[PDB]
Amino acid sequence: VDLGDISGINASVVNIQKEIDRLNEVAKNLNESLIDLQES
Amino acid sequence: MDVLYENQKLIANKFNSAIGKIQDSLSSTASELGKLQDEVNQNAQDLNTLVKQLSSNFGRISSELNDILSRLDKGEPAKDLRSDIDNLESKIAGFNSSLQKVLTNLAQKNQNVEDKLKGLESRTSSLEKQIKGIASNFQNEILKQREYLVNKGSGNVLYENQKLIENQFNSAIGKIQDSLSSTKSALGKLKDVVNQNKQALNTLVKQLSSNFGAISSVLNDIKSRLD
Repeated sequence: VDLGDISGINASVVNIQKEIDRLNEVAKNLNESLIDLQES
Repeated sequence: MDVLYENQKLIANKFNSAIGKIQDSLSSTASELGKLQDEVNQNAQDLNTLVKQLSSNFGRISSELNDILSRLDKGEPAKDLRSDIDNLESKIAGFNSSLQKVLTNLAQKNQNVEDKLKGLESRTSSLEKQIKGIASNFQNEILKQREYLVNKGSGNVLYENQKLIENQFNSAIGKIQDSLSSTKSALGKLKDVVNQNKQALNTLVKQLSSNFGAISSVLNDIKSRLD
């Protein structure tokens, strides 16, 4: 009997830290887009 | 007093409020993405740890089955062979039973992540449509206000405020587009890994059933010979 090698099955990992970090940074950066008007 | 300034205050205050709601949505999306990243990677590590142990176990089962086959081919007493076969069959049965429980738990954890990811894709796509509409309305209103200042030039406060409103709107739209690209990139990478790992788990379930069927076929032939 030779059942093969079930080690051919592999789960991958993900890396989205760049995107998470950038979303948090843009959320903070939007504060610089708020409008502060001059008085007439 | 100055009706054009009143118009500017109205647009500025409405815009600032709208930016706050978008900020909150982005922070929420980032938190949910971080949770999904952690869960996907934990589930992947759990599957790879299980596959490594299973491969070791199947090698040993095959070796024991082949040792018994070789002893039948050589011709020994049936009593000792039957006892060794019964012990092997009980060992395989315990390995099978515990494995079924592990596979159920893994399938549930993987589906939980897949369901949460699909939900976040839906949520963020809905937010994208909403924000696009909000931004378009603001752009329309801002461009319309130009027509009331034709006779004004640099230095005039109203003209300066209109330039500021436009500049701040344009900077916000640029940041929102950056956030949208980052959200889409993250969701797509999560989707790819979740799909690959779902296929891996399904392949594992199928290959285990096939392997246990082959083991049973060989064991049943062995037992039929012991007479």
